Amino acid sequence: GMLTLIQGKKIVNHLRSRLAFEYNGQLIKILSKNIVAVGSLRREEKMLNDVDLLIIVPEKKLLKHVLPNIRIKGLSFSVKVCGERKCVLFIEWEKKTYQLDLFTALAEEKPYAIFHFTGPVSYLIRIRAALKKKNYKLNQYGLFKNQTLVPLKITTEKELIKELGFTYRIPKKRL
DNA sequence: CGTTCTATGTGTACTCAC
DNA sequence: GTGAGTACA
DNA sequence: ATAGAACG
Ligand SMILES: Nc1nc2c(ncn2[C@H]2C[C@H](O)[C@@H](COP(=O)(O)OP(=O)(O)OP(=O)(O)O)O2)c(=O)[nH]1
Ligand SMILES: [Mn+2]
Ligand SMILES: [Mn+2]
Repeated sequence: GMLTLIQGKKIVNHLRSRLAFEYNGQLIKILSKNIVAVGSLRREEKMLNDVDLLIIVPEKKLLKHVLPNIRIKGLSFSVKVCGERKCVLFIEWEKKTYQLDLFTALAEEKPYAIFHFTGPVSYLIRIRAALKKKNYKLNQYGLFKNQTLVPLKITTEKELIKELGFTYRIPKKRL
């Protein structure tokens, strides 16, 4: 069920105004500023296996509800797997079935989440390997030295990459 | 000593014993 | 409930 | 990125 970069962007553009979740009866819309395209789509690969969306949820209490009660106005989908942090959907788009992957992160995690979910995997592996040799650990939630969050005065992914000590490259060029 | 090749990470969701 | 183990972000 | 191993 493969698709083009253009089809990818069409769908993401369509979902951007339509994602919401049920929170104890009421239907809360997810805001565009908290929807970030990730994976191969953000890396502008000509062909994609799926669409990967990162949702930034504004508080920890809400994690229990967003993905497990995710809603998409006017589009039929089925749920393959679903937990608080990762959700996989099969959506119907123009009489065709496409795979939509949803992930979640808290605001304090945004740049780590983006850095992780942008990929590619081989780039994650090598960046992390390097940090391990200097006794740091990195993941989707933060940077670490001996079980402790390194507080970093940074907001964007670019700021994080440069803080970590690596060449910043646009997603297309990461490898 | 230099060139080149190779290997490498960290966490989530689900299922199935006991 | 906990923990082993697979599949896979 | 980086470091070890095989090769020159
Ligand atoms: N596949 C995979 N992805 C990971 C892993 N760790 C972090 N990720 C992140 C980086 C990936 O780009 C992102 C989405 O995974 P996908 O498997 O959808 O791959 P991606 O979109 O790069 O390419 P594709 O979907 O294959 O066109 O999740 C991992 O171990 N495996
Ligand atoms: Mn993908
Ligand atoms: Mn994916």
